[PDB]
Amino acid sequence: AMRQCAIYGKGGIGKSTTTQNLVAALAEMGKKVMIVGCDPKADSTRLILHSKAQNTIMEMAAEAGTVEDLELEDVLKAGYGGVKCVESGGPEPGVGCAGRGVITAINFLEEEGAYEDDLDFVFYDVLGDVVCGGFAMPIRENKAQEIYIVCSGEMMAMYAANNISKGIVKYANSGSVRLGGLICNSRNTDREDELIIALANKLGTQMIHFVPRDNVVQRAEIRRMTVIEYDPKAKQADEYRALARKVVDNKLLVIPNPITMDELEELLMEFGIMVE
Amino acid sequence: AMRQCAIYGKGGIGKSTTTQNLVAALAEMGKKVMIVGCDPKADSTRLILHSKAQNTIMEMAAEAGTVEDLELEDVLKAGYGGVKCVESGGPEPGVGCAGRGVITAINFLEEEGAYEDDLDFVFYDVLGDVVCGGFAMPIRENKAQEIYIVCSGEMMAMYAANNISKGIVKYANSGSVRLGGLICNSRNTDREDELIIALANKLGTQMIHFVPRDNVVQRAEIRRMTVIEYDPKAKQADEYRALARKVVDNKLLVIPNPITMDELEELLMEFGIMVE
Ligand SMILES: Nc1ncnc2c1ncn2[C@@H]1O[C@H](COP(=O)(O)OP(=O)(O)O)[C@@H](O)[C@H]1O
Ligand SMILES: Nc1ncnc2c1ncn2[C@@H]1O[C@H](COP(=O)(O)OP(=O)(O)O)[C@@H](O)[C@H]1O
Ligand SMILES: [Mg+2]
Ligand SMILES: [Mg+2]
Repeated sequence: AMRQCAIYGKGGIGKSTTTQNLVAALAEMGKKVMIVGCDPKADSTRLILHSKAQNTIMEMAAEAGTVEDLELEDVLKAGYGGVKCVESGGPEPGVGCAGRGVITAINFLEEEGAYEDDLDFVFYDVLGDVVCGGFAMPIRENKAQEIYIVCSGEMMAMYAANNISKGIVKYANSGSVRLGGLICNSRNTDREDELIIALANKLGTQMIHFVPRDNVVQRAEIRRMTVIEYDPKAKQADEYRALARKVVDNKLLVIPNPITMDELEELLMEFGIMVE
Repeated sequence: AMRQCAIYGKGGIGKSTTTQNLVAALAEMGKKVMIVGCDPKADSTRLILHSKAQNTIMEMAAEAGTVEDLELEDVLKAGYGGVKCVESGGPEPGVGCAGRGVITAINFLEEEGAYEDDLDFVFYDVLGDVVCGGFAMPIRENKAQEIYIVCSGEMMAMYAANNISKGIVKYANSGSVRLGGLICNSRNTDREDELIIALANKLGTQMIHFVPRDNVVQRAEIRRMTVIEYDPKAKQADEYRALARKVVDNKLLVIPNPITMDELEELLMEFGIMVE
């Protein structure tokens, strides 16, 4: 068995930092993991690979001729802890559908046998500001059974979590895509943990971990590493280890209950976020 | 003549707050303005209308039968300062292309004569996290000649500005869509103004205004108003008046020079943003 997990959330919320650090912690534990980057920014694997980024399947297929001319062994790259990494890529801005590369990439990985029995986890790192095209494909086509949404007390981030939840509900009649939890990536605001707990309860899920804001992240990323590798003794490293443990142990996978904008605004008002 | 302007930027960066306040300031000056919401969040006009939000063209067309059964006089709503407001709407998450409603809305407004000679400005408030489908249509189809990108010292916000700039370049062979400036919506970080000035210079544009972070925004929005209407004497009101004046006076409209990720990272390093 392997658990197929997707990390969604609005742009800049911390998807790639959280995913790569969570996955590093999983590898530290002895799990075999593959990360599939599904965001056109295409830097979802650089902290595992110690790299600027990673050349994308779309780029490599164009240089090879067709995606069929690509070999999996040429595409997947292994970094920290043996974690395997691939990037989908996507068309340039203003050219065709921004998510088109996700479809190409996931189909290529499936056809070429990338989902080997020995894997314990696959994590897709997916752009979540729109839920359509290739960005909806992991949900629509039943590729990621466990969705974890990174958010924060920011209204836009909670709105994005609600939108992603609506996409999960839309496809609940087939497949088995479920909401696994919210991950609060802290903005250092008061009662933010309570706010995301309350949001999760309304959606029917849980807040699986509160990730503190910690500058060690920036120092590790300047050096192209996860915090796990950069400073295994850092407090923030233990935070990512706690998140990884709870993901491993998680058994709550639900069809969520999306909320109204009135309910979102009520949450914000309640927890005094809108704080000096 | 009327100037057609579009405000782009990543989600949550301040597009709708900046646009509605800038437009309120323009109306305060005696300009006639229409705001066209091109973001599925569909709350781009609520501060002008004193409202929860506004029912969208997609919603209204569905209740009427077809978009042809809609009357412009039933769709456009006027609020503060006589500013006219409309929302595109869009499909629900996981259903079809998130930008499809923008195309329907802009074509409807054009066909039904919404662009009356008496208008001085039209502002489109456009989702900018992907540059495709209906979200690219104001650039691709030459609807907004002046693009202003709201950003901040956040790497994701500068990345979005660069992506939008690439879309402008892609369509520069026809039409007249140009980059008019960057608007820095402050995150209260050190040297942020200098950083966005430097980014603008690299792109070939300017930073037309630095908008401070000010809690008066939240207090005005709780009451469904712009700061301009809520507290005309607020310092932040004068900030939006300064932004509006500079937009009125702006004559620099360029085909931008998108930069590499290396250059973006260099900017971040230079201005010590990555600050305690
Ligand atoms: N917990 C954290 N503490 C400090 N900085 C963080 C944290 N999480 C994310 N960041 C920073 O926020 C920025 C965006 O995070 P990233 O994971 O790239 O977002 P996304 O992938 O959702 O667009 C990065 O500069 C990263 O260093
Ligand atoms: N200059 C500012 N000072 C204080 N709060 C701001 C400022 N600009 C935006 N905000 C707040 O940031 C949030 C997002 O702004 P909004 O304009 O809705 O973003 P977008 O339309 O780009 O998604 C809102 O809660 C708004 O009150
Ligand atoms: Mg990312
Ligand atoms: Mg908005």
